[PDB]
Amino acid sequence: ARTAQTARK
Amino acid sequence: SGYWITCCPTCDVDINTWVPFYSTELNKPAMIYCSHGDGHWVHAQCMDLAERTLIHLSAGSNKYYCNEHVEIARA
Ligand SMILES: [Zn+2]
Ligand SMILES: [Zn+2]
Repeated sequence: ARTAQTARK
Repeated sequence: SGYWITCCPTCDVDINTWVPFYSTELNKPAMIYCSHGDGHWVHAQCMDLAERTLIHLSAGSNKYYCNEHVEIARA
């Protein structure tokens, strides 16, 4: 699913 | 639309009070796309998604349906 703010820092 | 919508009737994300929760958040709430109808964005926290579930959702191509719409999608 498309998401926002789910990338590992 | 953006990060600061009221995403559902119980949405508790507010630009005047938000703080990070998920380990991937810094200054903006994590969101996920619901594929019902024309599609819409919801805050992951407002859906009560655990971090593990959110990460699995973000890593795959499966469609997501939010808590208000998933019963309709599975019917
Ligand atoms: Zn919300
Ligand atoms: Zn929905």
